[PDB]
Amino acid sequence: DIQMTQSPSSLSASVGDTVTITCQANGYLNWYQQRRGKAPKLLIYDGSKLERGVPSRFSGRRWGQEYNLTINNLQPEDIATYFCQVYEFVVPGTRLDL
Amino acid sequence: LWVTVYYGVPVWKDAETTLFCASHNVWATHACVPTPQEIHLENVTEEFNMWKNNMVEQMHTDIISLWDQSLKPCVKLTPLCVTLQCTNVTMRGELKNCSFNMTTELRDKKQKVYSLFYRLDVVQIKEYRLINCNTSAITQACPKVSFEPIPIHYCAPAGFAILKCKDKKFNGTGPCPSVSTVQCTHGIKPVVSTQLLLNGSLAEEEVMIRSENITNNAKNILVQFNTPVQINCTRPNNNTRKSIRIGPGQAFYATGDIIGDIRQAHCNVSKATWNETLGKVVKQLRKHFGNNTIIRFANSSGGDLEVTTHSFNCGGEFFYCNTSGLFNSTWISDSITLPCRIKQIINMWQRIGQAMYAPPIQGVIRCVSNITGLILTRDGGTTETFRPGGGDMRDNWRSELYKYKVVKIEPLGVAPTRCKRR
Amino acid sequence: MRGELKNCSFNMTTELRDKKQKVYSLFYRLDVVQIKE
Amino acid sequence: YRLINCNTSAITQACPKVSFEPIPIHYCAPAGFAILKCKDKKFNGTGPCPSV
Amino acid sequence: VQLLQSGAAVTKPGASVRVSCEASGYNIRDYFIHWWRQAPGQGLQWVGWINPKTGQPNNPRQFQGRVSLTRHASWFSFYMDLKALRSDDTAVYFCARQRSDYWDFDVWGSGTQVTV
Amino acid sequence: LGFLGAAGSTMGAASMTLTVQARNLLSTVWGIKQLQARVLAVERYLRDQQLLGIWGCSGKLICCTNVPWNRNLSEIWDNMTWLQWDKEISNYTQIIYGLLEESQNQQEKNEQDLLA
Amino acid sequence: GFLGAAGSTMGAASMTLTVQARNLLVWGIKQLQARVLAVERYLRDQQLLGIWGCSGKLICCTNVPWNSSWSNRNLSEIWDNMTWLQWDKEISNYTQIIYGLLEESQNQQEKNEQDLLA
Amino acid sequence: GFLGAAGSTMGAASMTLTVQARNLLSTVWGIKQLQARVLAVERYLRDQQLLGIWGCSGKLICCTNVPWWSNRNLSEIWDNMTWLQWDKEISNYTQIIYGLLEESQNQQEKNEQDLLA
Ligand SMILES: *[C@@H]1O[C@H](CO)[C@@H](O[C@@H]2O[C@H](CO)[C@@H](O)[C@H](O)[C@H]2NC(C)=O)[C@H](O)[C@H]1NC(C)=O
Ligand SMILES: *[C@@H]1O[C@H](CO)[C@@H](O[C@@H]2O[C@H](CO)[C@@H](O)[C@H](O)[C@H]2NC(C)=O)[C@H](O)[C@H]1NC(C)=O
Ligand SMILES: *[C@@H]1O[C@H](CO)[C@@H](O[C@@H]2O[C@H](CO)[C@@H](O)[C@H](O)[C@H]2NC(C)=O)[C@H](O)[C@H]1NC(C)=O
Ligand SMILES: *[C@@H]1O[C@H](CO)[C@@H](O[C@@H]2O[C@H](CO)[C@@H](O)[C@H](O)[C@H]2NC(C)=O)[C@H](O)[C@H]1NC(C)=O
Ligand SMILES: *[C@@H]1O[C@H](CO)[C@@H](O[C@@H]2O[C@H](CO)[C@@H](O)[C@H](O)[C@H]2NC(C)=O)[C@H](O)[C@H]1NC(C)=O
Ligand SMILES: *[C@@H]1O[C@H](CO)[C@@H](O)[C@H](O)[C@H]1NC(C)=O
Ligand SMILES: *[C@@H]1O[C@H](CO)[C@@H](O)[C@H](O)[C@H]1NC(C)=O
Ligand SMILES: *[C@@H]1O[C@H](CO)[C@@H](O)[C@H](O)[C@H]1NC(C)=O
Ligand SMILES: *[C@@H]1O[C@H](CO)[C@@H](O)[C@H](O)[C@H]1NC(C)=O
Ligand SMILES: *[C@@H]1O[C@H](CO)[C@@H](O)[C@H](O)[C@H]1NC(C)=O
Ligand SMILES: *[C@@H]1O[C@H](CO)[C@@H](O)[C@H](O)[C@H]1NC(C)=O
Ligand SMILES: *[C@@H]1O[C@H](CO)[C@@H](O)[C@H](O)[C@H]1NC(C)=O
Ligand SMILES: *[C@@H]1O[C@H](CO)[C@@H](O)[C@H](O)[C@H]1NC(C)=O
Ligand SMILES: *[C@@H]1O[C@H](CO)[C@@H](O)[C@H](O)[C@H]1NC(C)=O
Repeated sequence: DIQMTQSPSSLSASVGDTVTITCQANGYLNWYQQRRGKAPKLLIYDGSKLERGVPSRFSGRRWGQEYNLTINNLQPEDIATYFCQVYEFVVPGTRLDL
Repeated sequence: LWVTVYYGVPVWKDAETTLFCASHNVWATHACVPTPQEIHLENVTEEFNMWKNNMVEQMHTDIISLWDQSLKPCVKLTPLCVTLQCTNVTMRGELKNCSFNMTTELRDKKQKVYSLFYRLDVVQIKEYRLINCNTSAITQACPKVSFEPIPIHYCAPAGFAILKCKDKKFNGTGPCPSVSTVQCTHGIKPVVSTQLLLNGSLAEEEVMIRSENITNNAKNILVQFNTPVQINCTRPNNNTRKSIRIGPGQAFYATGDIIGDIRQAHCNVSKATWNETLGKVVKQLRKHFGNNTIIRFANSSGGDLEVTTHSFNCGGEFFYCNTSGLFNSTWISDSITLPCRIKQIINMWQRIGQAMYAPPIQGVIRCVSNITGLILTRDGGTTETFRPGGGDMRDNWRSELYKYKVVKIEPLGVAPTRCKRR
Repeated sequence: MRGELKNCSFNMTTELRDKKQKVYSLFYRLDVVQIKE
Repeated sequence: YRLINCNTSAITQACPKVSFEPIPIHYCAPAGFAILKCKDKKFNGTGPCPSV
Repeated sequence: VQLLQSGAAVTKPGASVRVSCEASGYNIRDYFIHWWRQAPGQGLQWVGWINPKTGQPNNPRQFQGRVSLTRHASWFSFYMDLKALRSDDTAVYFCARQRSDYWDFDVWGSGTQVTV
Repeated sequence: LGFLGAAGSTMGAASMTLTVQARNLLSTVWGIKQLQARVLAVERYLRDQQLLGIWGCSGKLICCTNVPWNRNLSEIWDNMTWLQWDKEISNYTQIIYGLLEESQNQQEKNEQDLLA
Repeated sequence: GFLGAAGSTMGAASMTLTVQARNLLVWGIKQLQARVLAVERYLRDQQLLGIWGCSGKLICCTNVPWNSSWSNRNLSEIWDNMTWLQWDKEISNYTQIIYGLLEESQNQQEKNEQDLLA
Repeated sequence: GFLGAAGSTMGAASMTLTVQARNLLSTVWGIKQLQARVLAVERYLRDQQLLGIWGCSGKLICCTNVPWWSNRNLSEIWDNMTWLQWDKEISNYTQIIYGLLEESQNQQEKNEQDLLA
């Protein structure tokens, strides 16, 4: 079927630093960002492509089964929950800290 | 060395063009050129993709155009949008007997007529009205034209070729070791069906399962049988037709009283043959999933009256048969009678603006046909449940046009050779 | 610019031939001609 | 009374702006074809024409 | 391309609730619509899709027999039903608009927060 | 043995059946759809014949030219087919056509005119 | 003029080929259909003429031997006495195999010979 | 490019015949394009047949037998005059030549070869 794993559960990153989170999954993978109390928004729709209107700092790279989400120049409003999804299945996301 | 030019070379490329017809009816026949030779190309392998084939969209729009063209010179039933007075006929409550005022050939006079209407064709506002009186305009189908399918061959223009795959174990995609060349396809009878494919083409080797990408549960699964499953459909009622003059040279055909008793229409299928075809289907489907998994079956979840029931046309009359008894089983590792309903106001091709009226047919209606495939939807979320689904008619044509593809012929080439021009 | 718009009511047909409805609309003074009717 | 054909057909007017007077019309053939003519004065309906 | 969702509602166990969800922005017949529900402090959970053209629903084994999806065209409002509720069915529901074979959702509703 | 019957055969064996391919090139709903095909086939045939005529090869299935060129002929004519040849050499065909149009034909016309 | 030498013999009708050669090229569809049909017929005839190695020539000689099985008459009589229409019916049966012989024997082998010896 | 040698002399405008030669072939809007396509095909075919009957098949420059109205010298004609001025000047004398080549000159030559072989 679909086997899926989210290793970076909790992360503590500073402002302006670059961090990556690893999602392992089978099939097309999507990266979503959901602020607390708000509906999720589409960041990366195929795992390596970017969405219109999203900041250029967000990007992704796929190496084998592994997928990585990379960002640079973290903003105060850039700390929120981020999760990877494949078809119907989704795993709870990773919450960063200031 | 010196370059040279050859004008005849076997070379082809992928391109899309207009395909013409070779062979009254709703699909205009005898307007097609009367119609062979088939060439086997050896030591050639080519890739076929039936899920992006262009020959399906063209035939879909051609059949839609033929339907619209054939419904043009027929009678318009605009004076029939009127408040009916319906009463019960004494399959209880299915039929109604409705009387209403209608115009006559004189502009300043009226008449009072009556007709027998099915329950599925009327809604309430004792006063009834037709279903389409608020969304669509209804036109009557001319009795001269016949709805019976007739085979149609699709042929490519000059300079163009049609390549077909002769591989027995071929799935939806991938290279085909055995290729061949024709310029006209086989007869493809246009049949409309939502859950079970009728009067189709069988598979020589075995049951075959094809989907665009089986991991996605939003894609339908097409099953092709290797042996037919005979089905017998009948409407026991004996009907009588009437004529009503609704204007200068305009007639509306209404139903008279039923002669004899009133009985339900139905269809019969064999139990043992279906219980073996289901086993073969379960095995070929278990190929893809784990061997420990168990395969369920269930009837449709919901939707329209066209996708919840197997809908078809039986000799000019429209049937909506309930197939809940066929798809109720679980597989781990006498005959079946299917009740049916009949409707006369027909809105098809998934349009919400143009209706059609089918005139009643007098006599007893009988059809004997084969079942040569299924269209399923697997539920997503160690057991898998597969429920019948349809409603989109492009799958019906993909079931037939998976072998063929159309290619441009490019005959110019510049090869090296050891000679010079004097 | 008083008199350049007029509220006009009339009888219109319905989905059913038996009965009709009474409707209204705002027209301009250039699109109506006397026959206040 | 009533019109003769209100039970069989519908009437369309003959549209006075047009005229019914016949005027000569030729019938000419495409390229690659020809029209043969028979100039026999005493010519029967069918048969050879010695003056084509 | 905006999806409007109805307000929140509170109900007792063993009742029925309706959550209307309307699309006015685009050509609606060409795209599926999915429903997702999330519990507080947990990831999303798939509930199923509905085909606008034919109305064919799809639901997982857990939800089948309890939830029915329906659409009502106009000359497009999508609904949802829950026949039998329970203590653990308190969640938030989102409408999503599938637009490609990648199952990528680019439009979401405001959401309805239902308590039991 | 027939139309496109040497598709898999080697170029040397395929060059002997030029005529069978060359012969089949020329020859309400489905009333205009046939006319479109009828015009299109004639247009394509005329375009190919014009291209042959410009190069001085009119009415010749096996022409010789005056444009000079690895890829030894022994491996090309004995071990490959026309399709792989096309896939390999389709990149340079535009420059070869451009050279053939004027490098060797209009010149030949000039020398022939000035000779007499 | 057009078809003027229809009654004349084969010898005297061979000097007037150009007259027929240069005349081969509702109310809105009946003109378009004719205009496309003439082009199609002309292109088909010219293609068959060209693929025998006779393109561009009204009178071309061919190296296909002629046996007496198809027909046998004296050369003095054929070109002096009888008409083209009379000859059309006599040899109409065997035209297809003659065309088939002209297809490959006339030009194709000679084309390969010219390719090798150039 | 196309028609670029218009102002140039007939001497320098006769070296670019090919670039002009290529561009001969190249529901309201669905009927105004089919007419154009058929008209272009017909005109090209008529010109090709006219070339072919005279003995010029697939040749942009020919030489033919008939003798040669004009009194200008060859250097004068090919030195300063352009093609369009020549066409406008001699539009009257074309019809005499057109029938002269196809009727006799080629038709004779098509026979002696048959007589010779
Ligand atoms: C079908 O879905 C699968 C899984 O969702 C897709 O997976 C691809 O499988 C191929 C097989 O070799 C891999 O090369 C790709 O890298 C996979 N894609 C990803 C994103 O991992 C597949 O693309 C889908 N389509 C088809 C035609 O199989
Ligand atoms: C599929 O089969 C089920 C069998 O349970 C049908 O469910 C019944 O439908 C009837 C029809 O009104 C109801 O009266 C029953 O209460 C239903 N039973 C249950 C347990 O819900 C269902 O209708 C069938 N679906 C279709 C499309 O035919
Ligand atoms: C599928 O094929 C069967 C078999 O030909 C069709 O049944 C025929 O229907 C016509 C029209 O009523 C009758 O005249 C024939 O006698 C029938 N055949 C037989 C063998 O009795 C049927 O109409 C086809 N289409 C379907 C079932 O949709
Ligand atoms: C389609 O057929 C099924 C099977 O007969 C119908 O389900 C039955 O409906 C009757 C009517 O109340 C019940 O008495 C049976 O108990 C149902 N069967 C089962 C297994 O529960 C179904 O209703 C039919 N579809 C429609 C629309 O009526
Ligand atoms: C335009 O005129 C119409 C006709 O009088 C007005 O509509 C009526 O208003 C009265 C007053 O409430 C109602 O009792 C009627 O039922 C209305 N009739 C219809 C057909 O709507 C309308 O209010 C006027 N509008 C303006 C802007 O003056
Ligand atoms: C239908 O109703 C009309 C009017 O009451 C009546 O004349 C007619 O006999 C009825 N038909 C049947 C079959 O009951
Ligand atoms: C038909 O017209 C009559 C007279 O207007 C009316 O009484 C009757 O209700 C109408 N409808 C019927 C007879 O169904
Ligand atoms: C049904 O299948 C049988 C067996 O293959 C065949 O003889 C018969 O002609 C088929 N009927 C139709 C309508 O195709
Ligand atoms: C269908 O089967 C039932 C029971 O076996 C039988 O009574 C009925 O006559 C059959 N109908 C047809 C059309 O075969
Ligand atoms: C269907 O009808 C045919 C012909 O009467 C009969 O041979 C066959 O047994 C029938 N099948 C069923 C399932 O009733
Ligand atoms: C509106 O109509 C009334 C009707 O008599 C008229 O008296 C009045 O002057 C009009 N208002 C204008 C013209 O502004
Ligand atoms: C509309 O119809 C009613 C009666 O049916 C009539 O009295 C009135 O004059 C008509 N015109 C209107 C309301 O403008
Ligand atoms: C037409 O009437 C039916 C029955 O009252 C209703 O279900 C349907 O929604 C109506 N159509 C529209 C476009 O409102
Ligand atoms: C235009 O005429 C001048 C004067 O002789 C000449 O130098 C120039 O080359 C001409 N231009 C073209 C494009 O022929």
